Amino acid sequence: EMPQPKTFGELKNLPLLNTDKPVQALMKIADELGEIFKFEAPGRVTRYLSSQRLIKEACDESRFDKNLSQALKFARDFAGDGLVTSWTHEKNWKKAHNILLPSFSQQAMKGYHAMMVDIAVQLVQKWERLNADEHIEVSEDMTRLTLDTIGLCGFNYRFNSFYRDQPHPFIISMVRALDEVMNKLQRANPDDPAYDENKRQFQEDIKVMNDLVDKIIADRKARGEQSDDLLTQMLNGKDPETGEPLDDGNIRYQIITFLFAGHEATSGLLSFALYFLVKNPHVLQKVAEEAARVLVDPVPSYKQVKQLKYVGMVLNEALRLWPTAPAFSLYAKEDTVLGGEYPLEKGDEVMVLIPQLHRDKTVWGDDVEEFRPERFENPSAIPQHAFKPFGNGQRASIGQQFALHEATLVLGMMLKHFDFEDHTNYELDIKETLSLKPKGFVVKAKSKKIPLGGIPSPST
Amino acid sequence: EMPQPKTFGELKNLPLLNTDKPVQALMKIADELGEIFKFEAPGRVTRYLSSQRLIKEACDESRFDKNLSQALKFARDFAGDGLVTSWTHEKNWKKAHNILLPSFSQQAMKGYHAMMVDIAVQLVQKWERLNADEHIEVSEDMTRLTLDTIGLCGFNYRFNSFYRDQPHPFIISMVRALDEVMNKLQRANPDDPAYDENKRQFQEDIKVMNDLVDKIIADRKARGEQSDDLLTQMLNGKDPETGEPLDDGNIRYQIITFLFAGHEATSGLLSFALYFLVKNPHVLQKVAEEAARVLVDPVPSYKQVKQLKYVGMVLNEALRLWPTAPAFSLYAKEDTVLGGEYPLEKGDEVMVLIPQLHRDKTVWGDDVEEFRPERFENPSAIPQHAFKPFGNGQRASIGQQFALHEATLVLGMMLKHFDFEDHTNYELDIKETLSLKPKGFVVKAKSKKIPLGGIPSPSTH
Amino acid sequence: KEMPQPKTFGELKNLPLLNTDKPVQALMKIADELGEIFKFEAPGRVTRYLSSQRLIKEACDESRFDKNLSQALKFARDFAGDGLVTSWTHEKNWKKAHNILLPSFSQQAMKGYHAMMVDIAVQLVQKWERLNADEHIEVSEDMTRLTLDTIGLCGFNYRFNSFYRDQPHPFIISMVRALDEVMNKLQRANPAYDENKRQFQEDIKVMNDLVDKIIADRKAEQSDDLLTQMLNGKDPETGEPLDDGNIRYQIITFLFAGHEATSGLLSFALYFLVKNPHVLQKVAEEAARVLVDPVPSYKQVKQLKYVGMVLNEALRLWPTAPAFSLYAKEDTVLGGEYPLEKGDEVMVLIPQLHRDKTVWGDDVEEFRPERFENPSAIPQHAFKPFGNGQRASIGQQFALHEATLVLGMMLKHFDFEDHTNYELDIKETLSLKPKGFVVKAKSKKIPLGGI
Ligand code: HEM
Ligand code: HEM
Ligand code: HEM
Repeated sequence: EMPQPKTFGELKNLPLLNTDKPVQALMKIADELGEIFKFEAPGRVTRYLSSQRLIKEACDESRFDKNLSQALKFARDFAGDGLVTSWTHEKNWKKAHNILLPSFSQQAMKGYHAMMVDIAVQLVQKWERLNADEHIEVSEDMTRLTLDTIGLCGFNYRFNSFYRDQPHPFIISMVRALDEVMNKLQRANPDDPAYDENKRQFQEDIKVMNDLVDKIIADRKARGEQSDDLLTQMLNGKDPETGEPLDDGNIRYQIITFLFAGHEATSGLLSFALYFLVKNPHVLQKVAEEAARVLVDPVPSYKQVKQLKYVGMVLNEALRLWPTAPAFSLYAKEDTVLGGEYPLEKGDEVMVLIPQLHRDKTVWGDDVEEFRPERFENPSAIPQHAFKPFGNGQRASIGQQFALHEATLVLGMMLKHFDFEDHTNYELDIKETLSLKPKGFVVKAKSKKIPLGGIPSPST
Repeated sequence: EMPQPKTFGELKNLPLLNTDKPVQALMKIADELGEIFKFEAPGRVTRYLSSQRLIKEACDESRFDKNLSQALKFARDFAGDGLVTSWTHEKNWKKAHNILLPSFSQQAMKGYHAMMVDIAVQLVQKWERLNADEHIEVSEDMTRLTLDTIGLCGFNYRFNSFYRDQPHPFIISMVRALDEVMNKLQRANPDDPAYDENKRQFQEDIKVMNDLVDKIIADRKARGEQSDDLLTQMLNGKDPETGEPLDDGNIRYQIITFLFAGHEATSGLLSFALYFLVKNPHVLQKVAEEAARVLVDPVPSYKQVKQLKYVGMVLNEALRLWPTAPAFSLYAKEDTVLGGEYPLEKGDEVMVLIPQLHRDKTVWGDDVEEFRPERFENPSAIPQHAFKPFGNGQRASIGQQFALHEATLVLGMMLKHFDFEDHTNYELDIKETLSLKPKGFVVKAKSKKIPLGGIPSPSTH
Repeated sequence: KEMPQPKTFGELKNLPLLNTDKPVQALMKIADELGEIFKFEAPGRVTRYLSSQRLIKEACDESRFDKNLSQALKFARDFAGDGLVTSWTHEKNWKKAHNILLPSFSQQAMKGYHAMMVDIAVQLVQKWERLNADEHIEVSEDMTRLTLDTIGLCGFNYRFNSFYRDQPHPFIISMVRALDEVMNKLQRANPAYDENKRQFQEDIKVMNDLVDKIIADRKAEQSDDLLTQMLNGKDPETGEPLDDGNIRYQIITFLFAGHEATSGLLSFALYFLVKNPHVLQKVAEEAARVLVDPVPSYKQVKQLKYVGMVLNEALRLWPTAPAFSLYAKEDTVLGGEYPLEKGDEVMVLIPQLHRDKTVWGDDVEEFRPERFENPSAIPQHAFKPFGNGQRASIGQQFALHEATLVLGMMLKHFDFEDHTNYELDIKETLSLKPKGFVVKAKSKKIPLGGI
């Protein structure tokens, strides 16, 4: 039968995930045990998949469907039946999926671009205005950007994260709420009243999110619709098949969903990308060279951002080593046998462990640990389902091209305007929060003295 | 601040004991961390003492009283407020203890002796009757003996375990009930539906125990009392302090208690004792000689058992290395400070780790891992609180003299009648069930062809 | 000099201290540590708990203070509405119902209730007479059967028939579950929780379904009782009767208040007797002497003086509706040292009042019905199991008559054995009841029913 990691009496495998770095623990277990292993808790079993061979079968949508893991179930407390936390079969999924998909089309992306630039220009300028002693808090600043961008592009709301030294009230609540969700996974006795304090913070944090989301609808029926964005679509889009728009309840869920999904992974990507570049200076130089070659105007155009092909590779290779939404969950639609060896009773759950897929030697070669954006040079070469940072099928990220457009534009501007220094020789430390993010990653920027508008850099 | 083993987030230390050898695990942790360490589980905290100097302070009854371990608290589900599972200040503790204590004194042993011999004879003739290729399964047989022995001596009930090749229906429930107790300890969230089958099985096995017990109690009050034994005392004895006898509810818990406590630990002792003899041939020889020197009659006399001095020393040394009831809990009566450095608030719990106390080199020498009965040649030399296989103070084992008489009788008889071969070269594997017992221990006996009670040895036909 | 106050836990304030299923007994332990008064805070609310006669005397001044709905009572409003228990003094339906309903709870009214009370009491004694020798009694379970059936019949001519059911009546499982839920709301910072409102809602429909059946069938009248008064009675002051919505509320209110506290009292009283044989001997002699006929009369029950004393003395130690709330009508100072602003709440902790030594002596924990021999020698506001003023129990005479007749009959017809050596364990459900109190009853073999 299936291998299984260390067991602990009545608790079975449960205590192994009672750590702050659970995905990383699972990665180490996949290394010991191979492509598939059973994971048991009291009353629950899942199987963890780490090989292209098996993950390919799981990605067959006639045999498997999206499952909501415990984390997604918990997240429903604030995100309800928004796109991320719905079952496929729930009415609001196909309904919302159909209405909002055109908001991440080709034509819609060109419309987000000028606003993306507005936030990116703020980041650059912040770093141009640091004093000589000061360093950069990479992950902190990348989060200021990814939020402000989804806020602005999607809902025409300005969080103004760069006008605040502490993160925005809304984003402190959201992260706390996400942390609480990570915690609930670790609680054997959630009834225990020692968690009453947590239960209270969660409920106040959810109230905060919901007050903003109400203030955002205030801005919009008040605005008199200059704007033409995701919110516009939420409110006025009618489902082709059902002919009705989303009701106000779902709309509130989707706004929250897009604010949480739209910033965190993308923020981890930028941080990791910057981390790999300082640790690989020849790769940094090749990126900086592309940025100077391509970004020849004071602000990047949409077409230019598409031309940054090597930056795209750097981003995909960062997503290869550390996908910032590192696992997703499936369930067998009907009885089925997997890999010709493992029967699954209908309803049984599997877990795609994406970092391990991306380290599967029988598809990426023996090179897997080395950061080499050049693997993505001829895309066609890479087998189907060997690379899945954005999930699978109809339940794949609706936010993919947006994330990649945002990250590419930003990273390109960064390397256009700064050289970077790993002044503390940082040792990688990966915090887990439903996402991966480097923790405590700091760098120093040396300005390349290049103007943003007509306005000169601090060469003044 | 105080040492503490590996932690697991919100589970704290709990998973370190989700093994089926938890006490042995605590011994390893003891060796790494020293004489005191803190142990946390969801919602509780105890501290594990392993040195004579700290334990000696915990055994001061003015400062510390018996605490119900998490194991005993669960045991109440079938043992109620019987003697083992009651708090000192529960009304039925003092009451039962006064009423029953004289039934367990050394004087009282003369009156159990014949019935002990009855069961011991059955063991010897079992082994006398094995075929040549067969072997003895030591723990399994010692359990048969010790259960049947307390059954008969205590309540005049014959389990007839030597008439069965798989244990009495009542035993299997009692063992399963005890396994569920073990498991209950391992759960972070009892009341999780995953455990609902376990809970329905506990209830059934508790019905089985109470079934038998109610039969006995009815058969006695109805069947007019030919015997004079524990149950007689329970039904007729009046507590001097109050003038009140025990109530039928509490009698049912007491019978269960004596059935459960009155065998497992004693069974382990004999099994370990035999193991140490077959691993130490010179000791085995000295024991076999005492046996043949002292046990001159066809069946042992009470006087004779008391003269098996070296056999006694052998048993104490087996208890020193592997005390078969290995831990007990205490709680601080008032605020106090342990060893001049550890403050304890009122009600803070400590655990005595007897296997580690019994290895405290400051108190025993460097010898500690070596099996020498001869340590016990001069009792006076052993320091106070160094040796505590039977617990402490007024909450120490009521069963002490019973156990030692049975084991002394039985081991003396085994060595008179047999030689013993470690034919598999057994590597010690210790099973844990709130007690310690050798697991998978087997030997072959070579009959000495000596008659028992006038019946020719069945190996000499 | 700040008011004493037990430990806080930040934003949850004092609330984690009452995360237990014995919260009143918890409050009692706190009043022992901090004394006659303390602040208690929870998110959004604050009271002060009063334990001394010195203060409670003042809190009972109706010109200075008025009944307050505690949080528990407020939650109860979902099913109890503006019924007599759950309504503010100033709500129109309080004084209105109060005036309409009061006469039908007078001592004179008791004569009329007596025959019905007997029909339930007889059923109790018979159940115990009809046990097989091995069997025992679950005291509080059987007392609830009696108290529920009694208010059902006296109040509404409705037969729950609880002694013909092995298991409690559907209505009363819902009611107990409704109360359990009110209890649980109390220990949540916020009432995520929508999930558990559904069960609460099913239980309230069940309660209402029965009430509506009772009211419809009565409108389509041989009976003359509470529901008759509610339906035909007019308020002298206003000249209008209660409306159908309030009547639904009053019935539910009488069913929940009319059975639980009366039941706890009877269990507690039996508990104190089996624990105090000299007192048991004494009641027994009275019951035997006064209850000369198989079926007791009103006259006879009034003559059970010592039984009455036994009941008050059990209410002293364990008053079964153990607290009530007041608010300050105007700015006032309490005890000449505690300023209170208008609107400020206090909570009378009755069990602690009842243990105040400056008023009761050093004797307070002992069970001594002879305390109540000379009732004029009891200071004012030292004894308050029935609340205070115009917002005091309308049910007080009903309960005591019912408990007096029943306890007297039990002692007439049985001897009782504390066969398990029961150790007191008190369960809270907005009330106090012994939990798992069992006894054995040896019949004195005196007939109730002919041959
Ligand atoms: C590096 C950036 C991102 C990564 C790695 C990422 C990854 C993923 C993954 C793995 C899923 C599927 C989860 C599952 O199977 O349960 C997903 C779903 C989703 N993503 Fe993202 N995402 C990113 C950026 C974004 C952005 C920027 C948005 C929105 C602006 C977004 C919105 C969503 C939504 C709405 C879904 C749910 C879609 C559905 O199942 O119908 N994502 N993403
Ligand atoms: C080698 C054999 C035995 C050992 C090592 C042993 C050990 C112990 C220990 C350590 C305790 C104290 C437990 C604690 O403090 O929580 C104890 C208590 C007890 N033992 Fe034993 N015992 C043995 C034999 C027996 C036998 C044969 C019986 C009955 C027939 C028995 C009955 C009891 C009882 C009733 C208690 C609880 C006494 C009280 O607290 O009043 N024991 N024993
Ligand atoms: C031992 C028996 C009883 C006790 C200890 C008891 C106790 C109390 C207490 C303390 C209050 C006042 C609560 C507050 O001020 O917030 C009260 C009010 C009340 N009681 Fe009782 N009671 C008993 C029996 C009964 C019975 C048998 C009934 C009905 C048949 C009843 C009906 C009521 C009602 C309706 C109120 C509220 C009336 C109003 O405030 O106008 N009680 N009771």
